[PDB]
Amino acid sequence: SLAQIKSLFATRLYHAPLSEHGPALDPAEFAASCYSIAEDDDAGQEWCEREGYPGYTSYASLTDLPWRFPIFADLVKSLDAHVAAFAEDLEFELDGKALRLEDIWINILPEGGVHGSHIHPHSVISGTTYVAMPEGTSALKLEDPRLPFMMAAPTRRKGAREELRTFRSVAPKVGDVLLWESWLRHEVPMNMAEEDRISVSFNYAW
Amino acid sequence: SLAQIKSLFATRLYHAPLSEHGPALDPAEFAASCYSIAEDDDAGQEWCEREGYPGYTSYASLTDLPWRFPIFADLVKSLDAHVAAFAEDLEFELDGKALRLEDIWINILPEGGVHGSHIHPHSVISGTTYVAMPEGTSALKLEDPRLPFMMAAPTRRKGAREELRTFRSVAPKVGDVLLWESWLRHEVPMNMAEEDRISVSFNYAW
Amino acid sequence: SLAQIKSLFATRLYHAPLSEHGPALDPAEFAASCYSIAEDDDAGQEWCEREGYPGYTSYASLTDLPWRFPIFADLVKSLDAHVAAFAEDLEFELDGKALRLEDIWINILPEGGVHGSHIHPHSVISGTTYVAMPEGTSALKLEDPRLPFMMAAPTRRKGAREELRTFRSVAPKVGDVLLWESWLRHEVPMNMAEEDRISVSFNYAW
Amino acid sequence: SLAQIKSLFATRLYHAPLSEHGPALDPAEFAASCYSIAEDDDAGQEWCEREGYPGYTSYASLTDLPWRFPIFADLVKSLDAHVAAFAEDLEFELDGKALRLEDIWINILPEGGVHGSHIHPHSVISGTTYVAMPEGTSALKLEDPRLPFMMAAPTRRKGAREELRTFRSVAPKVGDVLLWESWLRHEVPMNMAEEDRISVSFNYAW
Ligand SMILES: [Fe+3]
Ligand SMILES: [Fe+3]
Ligand SMILES: [Fe+3]
Ligand SMILES: [Fe+3]
Repeated sequence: SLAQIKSLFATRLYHAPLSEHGPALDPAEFAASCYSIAEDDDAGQEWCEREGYPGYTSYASLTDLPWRFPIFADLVKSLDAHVAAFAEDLEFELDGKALRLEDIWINILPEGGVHGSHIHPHSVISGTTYVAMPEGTSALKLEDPRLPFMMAAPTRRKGAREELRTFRSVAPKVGDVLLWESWLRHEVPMNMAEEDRISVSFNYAW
Repeated sequence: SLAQIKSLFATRLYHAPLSEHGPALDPAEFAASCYSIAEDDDAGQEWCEREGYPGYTSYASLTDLPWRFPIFADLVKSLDAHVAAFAEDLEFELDGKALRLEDIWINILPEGGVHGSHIHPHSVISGTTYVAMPEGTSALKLEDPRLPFMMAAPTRRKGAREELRTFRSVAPKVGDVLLWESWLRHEVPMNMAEEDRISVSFNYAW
Repeated sequence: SLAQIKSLFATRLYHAPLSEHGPALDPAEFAASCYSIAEDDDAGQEWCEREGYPGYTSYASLTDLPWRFPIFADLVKSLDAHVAAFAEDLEFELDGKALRLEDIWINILPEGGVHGSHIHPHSVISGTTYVAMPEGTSALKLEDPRLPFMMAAPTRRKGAREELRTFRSVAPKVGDVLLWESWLRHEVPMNMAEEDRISVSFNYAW
Repeated sequence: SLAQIKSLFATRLYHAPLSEHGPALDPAEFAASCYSIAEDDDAGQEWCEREGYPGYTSYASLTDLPWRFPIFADLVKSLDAHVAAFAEDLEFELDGKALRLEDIWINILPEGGVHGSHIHPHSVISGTTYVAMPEGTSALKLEDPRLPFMMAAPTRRKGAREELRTFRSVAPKVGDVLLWESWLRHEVPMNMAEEDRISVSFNYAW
């Protein structure tokens, strides 16, 4: 035999321009629409304040964005195709049943805003597209799903083989879309800029 | 931006001939020694029968194999170097402190023997070298550590990108050594041959 | 001292007489039936041999036991109601959408048979009903979902107090049903009784 | 009905008055001290700003609080004994080898401060002592180690019954110590009181 060391059980991170598919979205219309919706949403504004929610999110107040706003139906038609390419990369056996949009929402993170580590319970693919970035810094940090199984293990060198690293930081530009499997833990670092960081996040189910 | 999909958080499986390092072991002496030890070990033989242990294991009866048997000290001197190469691949930050042998034991799996899925609690590297194989079939199956986080996810196609597969089966030859991180779940498929499958398994701590 | 130690995030295991729900089911007939169907099932017997599976499962060979065998349709009427009571205990938000049977199979574990550690991927509630239990005969043995998080911890003394143990064994009587959440790992230790341990296992999805 | 639902594999959370162990420690002096050390700690203040950390931790800047500040040496004498009582409850096999302090740090969380979800990698017992708690002020909130195993399950109604919840909030009083196993995920929700929430957090290893 020959000595071999093999990579197994790898997580895949998908990172593309939104414009890789689906109809075109105007970035100016895109940002302005996010703002116009958030400003008309008294109920979501109050829930954020009561719940101690760092930014604005539309998640508790608005459940039907693509029904109500052509630009959001347009967005979901791109996202649909991005999720299809990704389900393909991930080798999902879908039968006759594509992944479909379960939830979709706006975030507006002002300066000083942060979102603590979490997963999206009961979804298959989750993701975020970036509507306005600030335009440093990292906007997403993904944590190794095996981290809590690694308690007895030495910490790892922060070396140049990215597949061995324990956290992965992502620094998207406006227009980019990120996708991942929903069980993956992820955090959103503090907005250090004075301008808002606007993004749209979403869950796809099977 | 360019569309990219990246592999993250990968498990590494190390698979080498034992003879890749350390002093040479005679395979005939190696097998015969395993047998001679197991046959003199009344206490381990009785514990196996009482505990409903599929084969013979020396694990409960003999804690000091390398102290008692030059061939086992020889083996540990090879294994020491195999574990060093692997800790290097895994990018462990070890300070001034190499991984050292914690436990080491013989298994003799007769026809019809199987070992159910398990991990090795409280170790860093675990592994097995193969002393006598039978010489079909698969002797080790490794399970994706993320399997139980994948309950809502479609099953995956059994395709040709091994890093996306949910189980990995390993079919070693005599003389091979396998190593993995101890939190990784692994099972030993039934010995379908009539001859015993003899192996030596071990845990390294930090 | 005002020191309090609270228990949180406990895994629930449901245990009831089968007869508390559903049509009357005679245990002597029930045993007789499982033996009878397993005898005719050459496919099953052969897949078992081929796949190195100890004893005897119908899981690969036969797929609609409830529709074919009236006594399995009665069993399933009972399971539904047991499952519903468990979901009530858990207390899942079900809409008006009751969990339904997804698979059900017969196991016959002879003297010396073991069934290795495993979960039931992609199910919500999993469970077993006990058909013939020699003359003890092997427990179902449950494993702590947290075990792989525990690698840095010291070992726990079988401080029993069956709350602080890594595994939990159950010796059910004939006629009992056990249910658990499908992510919960479990095995069947070696049947050391001369007679067969017969059981029927199943999964429920939403 | 003879139906039983048993609780297994429960996570333990220890809660006691700090004063039940160790030298006397005055809470007014204790508060005064934490404020005082945090004020001098420009390094800490600056790392915080730089690293987008809300409020104020000493964890990056100061590394031997017990040796430098007598009141922290007294605190630690107390923690040792609290930890030992918890290890006794757990009941780890410790040899004659008591778990010892590995790190300890001051947190000061102002109005609007949050501390994101996280574990304490590579520790055995982790915990917090409460120093100034406005005028409620944020709970410590604990997350079910099993959450990522639960992706196929329905959502659970805040059926409280603080046994079946995915998170568990604690509102401790000034002078309380809380301890948990270091793999347990937890966060601090937004401090909504105008005044600072001061606490001291620590890890113990074997
Ligand atoms: Fe998220
Ligand atoms: Fe093993
Ligand atoms: Fe099972
Ligand atoms: Fe903490």
